[PDB]
Amino acid sequence: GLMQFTLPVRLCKEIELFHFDIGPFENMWPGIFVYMVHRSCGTSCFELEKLCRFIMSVKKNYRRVPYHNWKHAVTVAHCMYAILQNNHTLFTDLERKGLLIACLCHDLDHRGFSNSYLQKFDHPLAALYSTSTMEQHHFSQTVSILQLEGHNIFSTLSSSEYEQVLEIIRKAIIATDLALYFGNRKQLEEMYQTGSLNLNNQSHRDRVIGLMMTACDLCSVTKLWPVTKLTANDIYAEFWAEGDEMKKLGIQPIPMMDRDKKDEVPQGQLGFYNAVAIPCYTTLTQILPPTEPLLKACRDNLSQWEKVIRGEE
Ligand SMILES: O=c1ccn(-c2cccc(OC(F)(F)F)c2)nc1-c1ccnn1-c1ccccc1
Ligand SMILES: [Mg+2]
Ligand SMILES: [Zn+2]
Repeated sequence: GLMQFTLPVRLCKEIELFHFDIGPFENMWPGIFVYMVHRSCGTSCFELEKLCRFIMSVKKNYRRVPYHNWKHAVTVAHCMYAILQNNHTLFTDLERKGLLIACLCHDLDHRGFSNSYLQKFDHPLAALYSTSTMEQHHFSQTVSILQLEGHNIFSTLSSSEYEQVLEIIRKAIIATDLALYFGNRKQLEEMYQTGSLNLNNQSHRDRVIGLMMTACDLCSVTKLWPVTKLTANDIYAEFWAEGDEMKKLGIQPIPMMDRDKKDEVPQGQLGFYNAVAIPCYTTLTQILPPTEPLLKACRDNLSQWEKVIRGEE
């Protein structure tokens, strides 16, 4: 109860900012997370011994892939933390609890492959879940770890609250399926502009949490340029590995994933910023004005990629 986590002055200050980078020291990430959970929810909301055990089990169940790894997990959790801290009064006690957990677990057991690769490979998980295949697997993994002994960090919740919070987590994790983003943002836009968006409508909160999850998930595009630029190497390293596996199944992969088409990455990023990222953070800013820094930072990077194409780097 009286064991407050603290951080070095630079991290103490720089962690409250959206563009924070959690650094190269793996061993500090658990403490960074607990710090955020405390500041974002309360010193009280989780039992420290249970939390740490949960944190470490979740870490053990991320894999050593170039991008969809433990560092991504914590990065995504941090973006959410920022959003929650800049929208203090908008969210319930359970929402602040479940969402940070949802983000930590959102890519549990990821192997670096898209849902499509599993379909075409005919992976057994694809049999079990036709849509949002990895995301239903990520949620399922979260439930496993939650049921290990000494791991129920929600043990003080009533039966009801427990079910609510696990439903927050489930919907939140499903929403990281980007195929579902496009519709979700379309609807939030029309609801916002036609004035009908309404945060007492649970059906509407669900959608809004979905968009926050897309925002947090994509948040490497909202970092300072050198962090964004370097993360890109990792994202594309998984892509090209998948392309390879596609070619192995006798299927020319889309150029995004073809490592013989490395030269098209800059134009590919442009496309993605215009087609995906900029819309995401625009709409999110409209719904949640204080998240504007994500939009700004995203635009800055879009400009930086334009500069790559023009040979200015
Ligand atoms: O830099 C990028 C370039 C292309 N894509 C991407 C991913 C999936 C489908 C897609 O094309 C679509 F289907 F949308 F048209 C494009 N994502 C990123 C990116 C940036 C940050 N995260 N992130 C990412 C990575 C992997 C998975 C989900 C997001
Ligand atoms: Mg994912
Ligand atoms: Zn992710």
